[PDB]
Amino acid sequence: KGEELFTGVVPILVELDGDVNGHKFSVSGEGEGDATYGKLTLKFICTTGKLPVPWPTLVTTLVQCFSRYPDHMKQHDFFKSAMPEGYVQERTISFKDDGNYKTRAEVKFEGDTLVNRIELKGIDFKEDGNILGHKLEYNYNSHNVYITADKQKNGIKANFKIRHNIEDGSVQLADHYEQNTPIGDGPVLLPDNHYLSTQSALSKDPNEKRDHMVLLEFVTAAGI
Ligand SMILES: [Mg+2]
Repeated sequence: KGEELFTGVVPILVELDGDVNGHKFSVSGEGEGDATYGKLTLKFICTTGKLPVPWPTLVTTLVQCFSRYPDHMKQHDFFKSAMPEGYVQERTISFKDDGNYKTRAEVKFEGDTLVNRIELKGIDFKEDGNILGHKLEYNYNSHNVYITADKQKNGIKANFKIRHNIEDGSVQLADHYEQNTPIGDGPVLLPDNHYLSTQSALSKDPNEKRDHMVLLEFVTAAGI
């Protein structure tokens, strides 16, 4: 079914257009995914200059179809079942004591490449907060993404809390509320409650002078 499109390495393109408090920026990413291992390897570049928010705050927005679903849980993989026509992911990301991002992403194949096209709008950020003040460490904690079915919208929802490390030892919470809805009208898999366990490693390309992020991520379904 759509899962058949993910048995090997798949090239990935990510394109993001953003506006946070009137700071306009764009990000382009390239890399590949291998759902057999739940593995993503991507490099993202800010093509407009300096990124006006910290890179870690964009990780969740910057392809859950690459999650490794164990064989015994394959009937719960909504993301691949929506392919190749794709799905639309919408999120509200609420930064505790600060502003919010609202995002819309279309995830679909363009020929044999998996594309994630994103619009991000951020409002009500504090000039001197952890986000616009760039007070977040360049690292990333492991988290669970809790998925539930939304049968009346033929899709899924997700809820989860990201904890961003602040440079003083504290934590910036980012509450995520997510909806995913198929683009096509073929049948999709509507899962039982489960989660995705995600681990992410952020690094820099030593030969790259543009503002950028190298990401290695592993995503594995569990909870059934
Ligand atoms: Mg207002």
